[PDB]
Amino acid sequence: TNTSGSCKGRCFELQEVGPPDCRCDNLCKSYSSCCHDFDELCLKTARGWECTKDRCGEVRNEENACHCSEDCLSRGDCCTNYQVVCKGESHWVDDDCEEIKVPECPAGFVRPPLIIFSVDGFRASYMKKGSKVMPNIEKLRSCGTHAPYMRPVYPTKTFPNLYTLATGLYPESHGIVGNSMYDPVFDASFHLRGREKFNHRWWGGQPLWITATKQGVRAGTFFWSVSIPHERRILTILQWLSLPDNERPSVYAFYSEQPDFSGHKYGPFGPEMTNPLREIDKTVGQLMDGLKQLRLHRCVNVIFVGDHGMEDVTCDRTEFLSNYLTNVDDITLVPGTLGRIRAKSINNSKYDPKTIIANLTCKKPDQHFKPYMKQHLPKRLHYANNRRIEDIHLLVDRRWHVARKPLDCFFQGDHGFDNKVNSMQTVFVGYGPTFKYRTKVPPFENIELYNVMCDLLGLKPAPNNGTHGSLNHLLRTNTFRPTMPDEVSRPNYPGIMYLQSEFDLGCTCDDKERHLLYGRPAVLYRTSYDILYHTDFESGYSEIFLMPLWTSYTISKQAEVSSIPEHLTNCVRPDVRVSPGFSQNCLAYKNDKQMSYGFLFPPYLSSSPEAKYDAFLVTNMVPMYPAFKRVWAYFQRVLVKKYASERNGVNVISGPIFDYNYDGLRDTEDEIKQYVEGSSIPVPTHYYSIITSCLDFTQPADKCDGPLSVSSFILPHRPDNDESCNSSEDESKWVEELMKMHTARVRDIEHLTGLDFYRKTSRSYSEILTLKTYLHTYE
Ligand SMILES: *[C@@H]1O[C@H](CO)[C@@H](O[C@@H]2O[C@H](CO)[C@@H](O[C@@H]3O[C@H](CO[C@H]4O[C@H](CO[C@H]5O[C@H](CO)[C@@H](O)[C@H](O)[C@@H]5O[C@H]5O[C@H](CO)[C@@H](O)[C@H](O)[C@@H]5O)[C@@H](O)[C@H](O[C@H]5O[C@H](CO)[C@@H](O)[C@H](O)[C@@H]5O[C@H]5O[C@H](CO)[C@@H](O)[C@H](O)[C@@H]5O)[C@@H]4O)[C@@H](O)[C@H](O[C@H]4O[C@H](CO)[C@@H](O)[C@H](O)[C@@H]4O)[C@@H]3O)[C@H](O)[C@H]2NC(C)=O)[C@H](O)[C@H]1NC(C)=O
Ligand SMILES: CC(=O)N1CCc2nc(NC3Cc4ccccc4C3)ncc2C1
Ligand SMILES: *[C@@H]1O[C@H](CO)[C@@H](O)[C@H](O)[C@H]1NC(C)=O
Ligand SMILES: [Cl-]
Ligand SMILES: [Zn+2]
Ligand SMILES: [Zn+2]
Ligand SMILES: [Zn+2]
Repeated sequence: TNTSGSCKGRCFELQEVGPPDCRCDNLCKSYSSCCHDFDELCLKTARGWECTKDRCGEVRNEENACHCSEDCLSRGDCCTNYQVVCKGESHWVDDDCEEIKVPECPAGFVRPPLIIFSVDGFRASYMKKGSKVMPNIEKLRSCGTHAPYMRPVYPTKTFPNLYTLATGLYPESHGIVGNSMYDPVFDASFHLRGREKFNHRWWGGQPLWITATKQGVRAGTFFWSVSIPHERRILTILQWLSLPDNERPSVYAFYSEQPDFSGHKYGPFGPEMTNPLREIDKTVGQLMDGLKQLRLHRCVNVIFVGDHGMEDVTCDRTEFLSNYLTNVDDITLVPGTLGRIRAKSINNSKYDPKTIIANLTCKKPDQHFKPYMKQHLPKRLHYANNRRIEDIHLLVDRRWHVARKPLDCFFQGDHGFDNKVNSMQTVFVGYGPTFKYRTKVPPFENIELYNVMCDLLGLKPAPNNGTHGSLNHLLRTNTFRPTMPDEVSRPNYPGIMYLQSEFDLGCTCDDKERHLLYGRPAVLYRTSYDILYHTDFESGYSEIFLMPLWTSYTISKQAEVSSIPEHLTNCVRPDVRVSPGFSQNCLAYKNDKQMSYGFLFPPYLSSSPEAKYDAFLVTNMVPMYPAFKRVWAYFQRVLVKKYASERNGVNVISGPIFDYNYDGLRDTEDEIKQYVEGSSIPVPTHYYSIITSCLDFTQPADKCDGPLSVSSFILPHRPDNDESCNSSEDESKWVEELMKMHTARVRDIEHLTGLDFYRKTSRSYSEILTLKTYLHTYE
């Protein structure tokens, strides 16, 4: 810890120095390890950040913050407006857009550098609403590649999102699950302010700067000390870009605390928000003028990205737990835009999580939060598989806060809500030689950017949650060539091999090209399964799970909906293609006083009364709680036809999911913790459906030319409907709302089932990857 060393010729050095030697890098202040003369040498402020006519051609002065002398360009330390003020050049923003067909890099550069320009709390709508006061940002957006919005991860907080951006991982995977955290194993607490956040034990996965370095690509600093002004951060980046070939980094990051800091105080659209936006734009202009005078403005790839948005949240819109609970002082609450509940540690044996959940469940007619046990949270959130995530979670309504008591105005804005909320959406602009020219791309999730960033730098990405190749349509070149995964298990195609009389399943029945549009799903794990054909549907029957892994069927715009005849209500027929030993039985359901069953292919949509008998095959049967049957029957009887009629037919792929450890991955048979009473029949934790049709709705789903359109859900298989506060009413008043909350990507279903969809289409694989990452938000 020898502070007696000097920073002379070491200001913002890139090589990290360990003890005893003192540091001169930007993180030295944060770790309290700077050399005595760091602030004096490295953080000059004299005469500001802009050149003036009088300073042009000046004699170099060490005291100045930046220089206006003739040697400044070669030294890489001019003020960013030098050539404009002194050499009569124009500002980058005043030039017309010229396509960058190839990188125009100075000799010596191996690849175009990447500059990640990150802005905190920069909401998607600021692009259009603030465009008139942001001309530099408007030029980047209009002449580069932009998305109308980028979806952040849940929680829509800073640390979980910036760390997702760096790693391509969900917060539950990288460990930064919140701005405030408590690890029970460490018995320590992570906070926005404190020295505990500096410990490396909290930060999982592999961030971009580590990915780069491990592959021999030099990485600049991503985290900046708060005391370093934005102008100095920009000048430091430009100085590093002026270094010799063998020392020059290829990846850089800038960070701005704004517009977030002002957003919290004045709300997202507070009149006070114009100044911070003008400021961020001025900083962009400085970077761009700075790159132009270094002849790098047509060589560097720039990413303008946000971490989350900002909502209108006041203290009048606060919900108090003291209005629901008796023991509010006996609980710890992570409050605000989300809620995480923990018991207070000492002499609190009467603490019951079930009582806290029951007392927070549908108590006020206009209640502005909903409690959940973390494993019951919508799967799309990926917010469960981490010990730092408390079991009790409160999903708070947009514009609302949760607090313990009136004890605990100042703020007009906040963020942290569900990542599907409009106000939480952020920005994405890609500008440079590798991005497309004047191109708009569809919205995407920030988990996807890490792979793009690796691709832009020629790196092999570490394993992450992005879908590599899903964002190829953003790039002019340097595209990753994705390949479909190899199918592990081949299917069996059984014929009639069993006699009806061989089946003693305790079942009774008064029975005396079109449906698989995109090829069969590929099974990517080792298992035994049969493909079963029928007039109205096709399935992939699992011998181990004793039910289909998938069921595929097409419903045309004009399909007729029929009812289950009175005499077929309890009909279950044996399937002569599957062994009685590899079949389910009715006696297990009769003996399970809490479990009933349902069917994957809906009997309501049979093409004829004769065809309807196939829907009652024991091989189309799945276990279902009576409460869930209310949801499933309404989906099958009413909603599938509604979608077919609205989308000009639909192709449906339904099936079970098993995720007992809530890690978002397919369970192995040993991970299943519930079976139908005294049977080998596993109980699914969820049920899915993938509903596909033609993007061009003038074309029927079964005769589609061009892109596809999809919507999917992962419904929780619950023994009650406590999640839905109106569940006592008719299903037409609550089932659809439930389903919209549990909307999913095809990719989320793929991880949970070990299946690979859309293997046989007329579309490019890159386009199919984009389709698999699509989330239908209803927002
Ligand atoms: C989102 O994408 C994620 C990434 O792919 C998916 O998460 C992965 O899931 C799998 C399966 O669950 C899991 O695999 C297991 O790994 C076990 C060992 O785990 C430790 O090591 C890995 C790898 O470390 C390497 O990488 C890191 C940087 O990322 C580096 O620091 C290491 O030094 C090491 O380097 C080597 O690789 C890198 C490239 O990655 C090279 O650059 C380098 O040169 C080296 O070659 C770590 O990632 C794990 O990290 C977890 O734990 C630490 C400490 O607690 C946390 O800080 C960290 O945040 C992370 O925590 C999260 O995951 C754990 C589970 O791992 C959760 O419990 C937790 O709640 C968090 O969610 C570990 O330190 C291995 O034993 C195991 O083996 C089993 O299966 C095999 C069959 O293959 C059997 O033979 C065995 O008997 C075992 O049963 C298995 O391979 C990955 O570890 C996990 N990765 C991460 C980052 O979480 C995720 O599923 C996906 N999400 C969805 C929904 O799809
Ligand atoms: C002052 C303040 O609120 N914080 C929290 C976030 C932060 N982030 C960065 N760099 C970021 C980290 C990162 C991660 C990915 C991509 C770009 C960047 C720049 N630097 C400092 C700070 C400090
Ligand atoms: C739950 O509500 C009941 C009835 O209002 C009350 O008796 C009980 O103490 C409450 N429990 C908690 C833990 O808040
Ligand atoms: Cl938090
Ligand atoms: Zn933030
Ligand atoms: Zn904030
Ligand atoms: Zn699992």
